[PDB]
Amino acid sequence: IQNMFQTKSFVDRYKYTEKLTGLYAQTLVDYSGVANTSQKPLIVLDNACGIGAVSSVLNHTLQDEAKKTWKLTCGDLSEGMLETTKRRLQDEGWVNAETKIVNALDTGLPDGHYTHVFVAFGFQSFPDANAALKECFRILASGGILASSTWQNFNWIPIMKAAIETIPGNLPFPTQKEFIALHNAGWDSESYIQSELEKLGFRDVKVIPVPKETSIPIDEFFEVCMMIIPYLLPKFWTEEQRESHEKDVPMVLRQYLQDTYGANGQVPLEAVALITTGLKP
Ligand SMILES: Nc1ncnc2c1ncn2[C@@H]1O[C@H](CSCC[C@H](N)C(=O)O)[C@@H](O)[C@H]1O
Repeated sequence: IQNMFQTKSFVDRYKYTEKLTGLYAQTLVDYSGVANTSQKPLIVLDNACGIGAVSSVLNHTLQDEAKKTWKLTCGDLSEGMLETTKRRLQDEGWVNAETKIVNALDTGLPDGHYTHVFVAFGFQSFPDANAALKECFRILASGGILASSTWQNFNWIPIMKAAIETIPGNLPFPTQKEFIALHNAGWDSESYIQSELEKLGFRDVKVIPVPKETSIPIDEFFEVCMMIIPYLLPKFWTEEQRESHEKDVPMVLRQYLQDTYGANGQVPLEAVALITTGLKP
């Protein structure tokens, strides 16, 4: 049995999906205070780092003096994700950085080691977010900061649903709220997040909704859809529906996007992410 995040097909399209998660990488780094903090040296984990969105921002945002003494660990469960991150580390010239297989549910990392742990769009992807959150608390030093981003709303699932509705068969498709809660519910709620962090002993917890709007060419948006739809069909369609229609999804998506946004058009991306910070005493 495969994990979706470890398949080459998924990793290879993730650069298009990073156009969506990357909307909040600068937000998360800047809201964490890592560029202004009194903690020194910086010991940073990019947890569930993907292809390195947060790590890339950190390397472009932090002072040279701070990078002389910091250590950055880019952690992920997926060997394929880390292979891509490692190429980016080399290409962008990150300093004092390393990739490492890190299971967010059981990191193997030391108690009280990190000044900062970033979890950019990980908690709604982990099998159990609470276990991952407890690990974050364990591995942070006194005074350490957890900074996370999670989805509250976004328009791309509704766009895909509208495309799917142009197929005969009245085919099911998740709502945004269903999609974001497939693994862990609650991470679209400020009050849930605050309560969960506080129950573990985090203090000074802040949860801020941040709206973003941009646009992406239809051909790049198509790749995002193609990365996600195949993992939803076994859950939302019957076997007969898949036999009848799965092969038609690419054409339907192309046609919907061209018809709606233009043959050389741009898809509006609109989202709200919750940007959470908490302090370990
Ligand atoms: N148990 C686990 N431990 C660590 N990473 C995990 C994990 N389960 C899934 N992941 C990783 O979680 C990531 C979610 S996508 C987010 C990637 C990146 N932080 C960004 O902002 O773009 C993927 O890279 C996936 O491989």
